[PDB]
Amino acid sequence: LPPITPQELESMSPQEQRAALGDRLFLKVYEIAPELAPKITGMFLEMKPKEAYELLNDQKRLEERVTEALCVLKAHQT
Amino acid sequence: LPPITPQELESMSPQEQRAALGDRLFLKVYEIAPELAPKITGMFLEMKPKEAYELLNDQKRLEERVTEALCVLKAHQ
Amino acid sequence: HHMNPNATEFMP
Amino acid sequence: HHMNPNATEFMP
Repeated sequence: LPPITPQELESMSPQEQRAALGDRLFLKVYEIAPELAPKITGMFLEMKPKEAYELLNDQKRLEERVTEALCVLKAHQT
Repeated sequence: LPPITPQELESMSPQEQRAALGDRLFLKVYEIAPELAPKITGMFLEMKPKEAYELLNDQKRLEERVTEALCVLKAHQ
Repeated sequence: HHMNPNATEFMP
Repeated sequence: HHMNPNATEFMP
């Protein structure tokens, strides 16, 4: 999956943005947390599409956000 | 410490809010994690004041957030 | 704004 | 969403 350009993203509907961002976020999350990638991707997609798009272009910040999501999920079990 | 009312909180400066919310968050976090309470309270105080205030009146979600912060600190190792 | 553990899962 | 392990400690 080639990256989405900012021009493309603003030319898409809200639901098209979600599918394109979700697909590309899922692949990156799957490399870190393959089993929980669907749920963590769903958690990311609640953010504004500009913030979700930033994660695709900042691997350090994506990895931090995956850790944050796992910790939210771990705390939810308690 | 006595609790803050929402009317008081909205009438305080940002630094007045942080000190009032911090002192109260610290006491509650200290009962759960007395050693890491300064660090965890500092992590909490990066929230918006309305979000941090909601933790003071929701003990169950406060405990969840302490667990979350401990998890983040552990992953930082 | 805090991430939601009840969020709906995403399937590609 | 904020849970920053580098945050400054709060001392009362």
